[PDB]
Amino acid sequence: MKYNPRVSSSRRKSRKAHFTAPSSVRRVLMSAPLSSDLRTKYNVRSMPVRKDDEVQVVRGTYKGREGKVVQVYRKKWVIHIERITREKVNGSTVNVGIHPSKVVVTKLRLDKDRKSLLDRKAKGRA
Amino acid sequence: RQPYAVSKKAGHQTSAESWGTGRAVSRIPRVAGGGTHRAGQAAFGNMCRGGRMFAPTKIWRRWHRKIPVNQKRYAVASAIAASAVPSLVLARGHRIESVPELPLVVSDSVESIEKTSNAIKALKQIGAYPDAEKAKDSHAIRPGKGKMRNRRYISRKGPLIVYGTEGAKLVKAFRNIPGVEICHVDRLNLLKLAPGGHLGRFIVWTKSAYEKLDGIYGSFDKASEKKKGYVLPRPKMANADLARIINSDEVQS
RNA sequence: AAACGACUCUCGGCAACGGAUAUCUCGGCUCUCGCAUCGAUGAAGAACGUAGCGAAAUGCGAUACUUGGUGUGAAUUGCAGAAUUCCGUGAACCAUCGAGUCUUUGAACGCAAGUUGCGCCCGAAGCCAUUAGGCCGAGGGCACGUCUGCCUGGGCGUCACGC
RNA sequence: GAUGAGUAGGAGGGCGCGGCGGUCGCUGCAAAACCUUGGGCGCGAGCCUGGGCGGAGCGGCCGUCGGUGCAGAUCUUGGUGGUAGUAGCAAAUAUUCAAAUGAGAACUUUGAAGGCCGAAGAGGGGAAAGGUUCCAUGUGAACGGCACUUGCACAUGGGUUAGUCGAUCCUAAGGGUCGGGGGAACCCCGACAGAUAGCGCGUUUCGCGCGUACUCCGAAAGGGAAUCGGGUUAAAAUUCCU
RNA sequence: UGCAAAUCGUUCGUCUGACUUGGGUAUAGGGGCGAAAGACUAAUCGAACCGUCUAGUAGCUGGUUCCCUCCGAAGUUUCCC
RNA sequence: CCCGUCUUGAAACACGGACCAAGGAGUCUGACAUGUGUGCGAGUCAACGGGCGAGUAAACCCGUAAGGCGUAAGGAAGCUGAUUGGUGGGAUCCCCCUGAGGGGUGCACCGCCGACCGACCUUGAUCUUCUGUGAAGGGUUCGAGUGUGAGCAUACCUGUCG
RNA sequence: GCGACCCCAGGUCAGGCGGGACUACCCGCUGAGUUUAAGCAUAUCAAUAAGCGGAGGAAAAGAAACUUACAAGGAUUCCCCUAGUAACGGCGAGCGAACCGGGAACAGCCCAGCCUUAGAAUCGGGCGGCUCCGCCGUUCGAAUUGUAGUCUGGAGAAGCGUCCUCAGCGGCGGACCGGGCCCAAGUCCCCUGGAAGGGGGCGCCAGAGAGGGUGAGAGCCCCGUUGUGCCCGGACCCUGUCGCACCACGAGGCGCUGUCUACGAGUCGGGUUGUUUGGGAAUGCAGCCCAAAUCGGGCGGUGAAUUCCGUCCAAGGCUAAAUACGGGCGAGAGACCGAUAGCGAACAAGUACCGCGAGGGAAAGAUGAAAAGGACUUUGAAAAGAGAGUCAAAGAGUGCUUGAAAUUGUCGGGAGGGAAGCGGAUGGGGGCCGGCGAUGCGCCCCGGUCGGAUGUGGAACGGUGACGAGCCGGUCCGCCGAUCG
Ligand SMILES: [K+]
Ligand SMILES: [K+]
Ligand SMILES: [K+]
Ligand SMILES: [K+]
Ligand SMILES: [K+]
Ligand SMILES: [K+]
Ligand SMILES: [K+]
Ligand SMILES: [K+]
Ligand SMILES: [K+]
Ligand SMILES: [K+]
Ligand SMILES: [K+]
Ligand SMILES: [K+]
Ligand SMILES: [K+]
Ligand SMILES: [K+]
Ligand SMILES: [K+]
Ligand SMILES: [K+]
Ligand SMILES: [K+]
Ligand SMILES: [K+]
Ligand SMILES: [K+]
Ligand SMILES: [K+]
Ligand SMILES: [K+]
Ligand SMILES: [K+]
Ligand SMILES: [K+]
Ligand SMILES: [K+]
Ligand SMILES: [K+]
Ligand SMILES: [Mg+2]
Ligand SMILES: [Mg+2]
Ligand SMILES: [Mg+2]
Ligand SMILES: [Mg+2]
Ligand SMILES: [Mg+2]
Ligand SMILES: [Mg+2]
Ligand SMILES: [Mg+2]
Ligand SMILES: [Mg+2]
Ligand SMILES: [Mg+2]
Ligand SMILES: [Mg+2]
Ligand SMILES: [Mg+2]
Ligand SMILES: [Mg+2]
Ligand SMILES: [Mg+2]
Ligand SMILES: [Mg+2]
Repeated sequence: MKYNPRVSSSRRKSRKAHFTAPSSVRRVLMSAPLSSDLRTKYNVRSMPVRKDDEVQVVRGTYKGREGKVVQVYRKKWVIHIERITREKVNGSTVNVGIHPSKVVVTKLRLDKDRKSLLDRKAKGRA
Repeated sequence: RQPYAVSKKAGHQTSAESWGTGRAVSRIPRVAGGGTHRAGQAAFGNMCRGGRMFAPTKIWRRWHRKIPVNQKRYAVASAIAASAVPSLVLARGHRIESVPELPLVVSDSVESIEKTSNAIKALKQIGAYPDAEKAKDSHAIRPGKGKMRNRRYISRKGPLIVYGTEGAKLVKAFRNIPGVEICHVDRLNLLKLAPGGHLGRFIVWTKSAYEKLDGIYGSFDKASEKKKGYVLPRPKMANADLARIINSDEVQS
């Protein structure tokens, strides 16, 4: 049960906030869980999805597919993967949008900031 | 309740005037001007599109009620008495087939429980867990417009745990379990003792609260300590067993 | 010979016309709570501009859908192009604010106004001109009523000293 | 056992809609809504159900609440008929022939003929008013009350060049003001209750002499400094070139 | 149910003056203006137009939404601008 | 005979109604009143406020000589302020006898007549601060009074009124 | 002619101040009528709407020239009550306070005048310094037609005693506020599905089952929620502690006094006029006339005279809190509305559009999970049609969830001498209905399965009684007989 007086349980307000979230907030909203091996290694549960991350889909028609992320369309709330595509009536190939919550991260693109965020996340869990 | 009412100016933000008779149209006031779809249309009427409703709702409606304290206490005592009848508790929809005895009085050690898992184990031990499980399983989305009015989920009512120690941790331990409600013996609420106005709430008493009941509600002979000058009401019938009276020796002779 | 057909009417299937019904909702209405912050240091309002590709809405002011600092940490995206030691002074139609820019007006202030109309003053730099002044002009000034102080003045208004 | 009329009106018991507190359920093996010469229950308000469609929710029961039940109000908003392929298309004398283009020509363009406006024009320019309607190219839909290949429509581009033409300057009827006088104040009168703006001469930039309380707005027809030929564009010219 | 919320056709009055007309300017609602018709004052005039008081008040006109069941009238008395 | 309406009278040569969908009109609030349900009862009412408390607009608790209504009325006012009944019917119950009987009991309500309080009138021993008191005795007068309380709070329908 | 002062004039002189904007609350002025009175004029509407001004976060009011008549209260403000009361009113319609009492909050103060005269001890500007919201030095100026200090009626001045009280800085925390970072649990097996988030099974977290998103009802997929931990910045105010110097000249407190004791004028008050109020021989306010006093003056709700009594001290000023709040910024909620509803506006809405102008003022939301937004063939001038393709679905094809009625086309059935429709009764035709309409039961023979006492032991248990004894009793299991159902 919510107790903080500065947070609202209003459905209208929650939906408005989610759908008007700016890009920085959308990055956090577009988080995905880590695979079992990465979870065990880093003591972290979920991470924001990055462009160069390796991702395995776990829901939908592409449940078995995996590949590198190639675009994070925050405006559309989706990500695009290397070979997860489809053919149009024209015959040309187009990537299929996948929601990050429906995928699993198998390999992270690590930099100084990514390592610092991983350490911060692991510290609280202990 | 929270008051509701339409805007007092709604349907009156126009300078509309009646055309009068002689134009082969109704006498309802009509918007002035021209060059727009609104011009010439009716206004100010409860039967007019975009008009003012009949008898607009107002905030100074009598929302609240002032019931005598004695009647409130009568209702609370009646609900408490009904909670001790297994037939009424079953009739109210509670699964009490596995309860050892009613009223259900448990050891005061339950008041020190801190974890929801331990609270669940205590419920299983005392036999009140089937009712909580039924309440959890009944979780569903509210039908109708209420689901979009910030009342999305409805469910059945589980046990009500009455404790007698201020600041006990069992409130925290139990508050997350669906259907389970908690209350202090000194501030019992009729809304929880008789949900929906129906008697026979399933209640789990701590020993301290059960002991304090006598000092709170007194008795027929002596007065209450916590309620100044209050005495429990008496029924019009001393013995409600009608068969015993009707088939007694005196009447049948 | 009032049969077949046409017409009218009627019932049914299908197809039209129209947008009712049902399910929705980043909107409204109502109640409650916290805070006290516009302007001559030029407010509110009003005009004109500004994007590679925009008319409106939103934003902004010739540094013009943004400059700068800080935080976050890899986008924006309708299309095209360009960045980014992407293990980093570092993307972002990201967030936030301390630095900075902020056109014509408007209480609007040199005079006006159906006029980008009509005046006066100071002056950086530059041209040749030399203890001399000229051309040009970046840029900035010149409303009213008042307060304190000051400068320059008027009147036998009240006096005094001399002639 | 007796009995049965009912406008105005009163009351009782019930049906139906949407929420709230409870309770019992249904639903992607298909909810709501809607559709149906399917079937049934009730005197009735209504209710239950088959089939279809629809594609995400809904219902029964006990209390309780309300912006809760329509055939009318020349009722409101929206939608739709008969009228009806009907009334109409008729003022301003008038068109015809051949060819070109085009899917399509009575209506576009060329030529020829026959007519009209008849110089106080149906010609050639301006003021106000409009604001791109101006010029070139192209054109699906709409519009041009028939039609269009077309165009004052639509789309993409282009176009308005001044020392001499005007505004700008002056003042007209008048307007707006200082001070003063009124006014609770918004404001009223308007040079009328008053130490005016300043203007000339020589200069150590100071002196001398004049100085009647608005040096403001008000005319693209009043007054008024100055340009003429010739040529030039798809569209500008006393403005561009000489 | 017009080309037109005043027009069209023929006819008709005056036509150097109390003539006609453009622009500027002044007079604004119980006010203006009127060779005077209660005329005109933006299709509005015996008191313009716009917003508000305002959901103005009406003994008067029109409507007033489900079912069954029971009971069931009055147009007469007195007083009242 | 076409519905709705006004009407003594409508199928009317009486008015509205071309057709369909959706919207569309005795409501909320304040003061009273009868009735009914509920609590308590010579009392009743904690929600002005305070203490708290579902981490909480709810619920719970709190009346000190608080306050409202009731518990006393009559007078313009000064002011005074209920001596506590009787009787005819009458429900229920108890006795004797089984008649439409007799005796006891006599609530509610109704009829009649006393008494008490007060306005007015009348009356007057004794005391008394000299203007008060009141032994006795009253009245075709008047009251929204007394004679062993019946209210207070709250819910709803109906009715008058703003 | 010079000088001093006074009044005034000009300065683009040096440095400051003001105008206007917003509307919910707040302060001042001005000010109706509709309406009610069943007419209407006083009255009511209303000390309201409209109009003209002025502030803040609150404003205004505020420290008795008060309330009362008591055994007395003690600034202002607000709530309950007083009370629909006293009073006012063509005493009609109507209107209508205040004191006491109970609560919320509380807070008191500053001036003018007689009182330095051994010297204006006061203040502003320039300039130069400093630990710079200020202090110091110097110089000009203001001011004696009075700046400082003391004093304000509760007092106070002066005098004498008491020895009772009074003097800052800096550090570290607490309190308040605003922010930043991390931290629980499944996406395990089977099925239907385009997609599980649906059903079934097996697990887990919970001081987190508020809420939202994701391809359908998601506690454990994601953001969040609960509760800790850590980090950053304001406010220099309140609060605890610590380190150092802590000076009583002077000023306050207390007691005494054969002395003084200064207090607001065209103001109070009165007459009259108008307005307002419940204020009634006149409640306040304002115009005009008159016009005070200091052993006095105002009030004491009936005018006037006389004698007492009670209570305060106007005509100068400041002041937080309790209270108000349809505007601004920022939040939380709802038995509210759900696109003809709800604000006029869910959308480039105060927009398009209308009016010379003041002003008036709409309509308009929904493809799909994902554009995967329909390639290509063919006919046509083209719009498009017929095929074909995408999708779970085009029976979802960009004004794209669903798609009622009025009204219309087509096919099929039927009827029709100047309406149609309708009530009641049959009939012809059609349509529909198999709970539309049964096939069991009893007695015997054969065969197959399952159990068979009132006997004997065990398990648990019940009726009654007294949730004791005693009596009685059913279910299940194991055996000897019985040989039945
Ligand atoms: K048909
Ligand atoms: K920035
Ligand atoms: K000019
Ligand atoms: K339900
Ligand atoms: K059906
Ligand atoms: K209900
Ligand atoms: K062509
Ligand atoms: K003046
Ligand atoms: K003047
Ligand atoms: K001119
Ligand atoms: K030339
Ligand atoms: K008028
Ligand atoms: K009448
Ligand atoms: K009628
Ligand atoms: K008719
Ligand atoms: K009482
Ligand atoms: K009397
Ligand atoms: K000085
Ligand atoms: K002084
Ligand atoms: K004094
Ligand atoms: K004084
Ligand atoms: K006076
Ligand atoms: K006195
Ligand atoms: K609207
Ligand atoms: K569909
Ligand atoms: Mg709908
Ligand atoms: Mg409603
Ligand atoms: Mg001529
Ligand atoms: Mg052209
Ligand atoms: Mg002046
Ligand atoms: Mg001039
Ligand atoms: Mg009392
Ligand atoms: Mg103040
Ligand atoms: Mg009372
Ligand atoms: Mg008080
Ligand atoms: Mg100084
Ligand atoms: Mg679905
Ligand atoms: Mg999580
Ligand atoms: Mg139809």
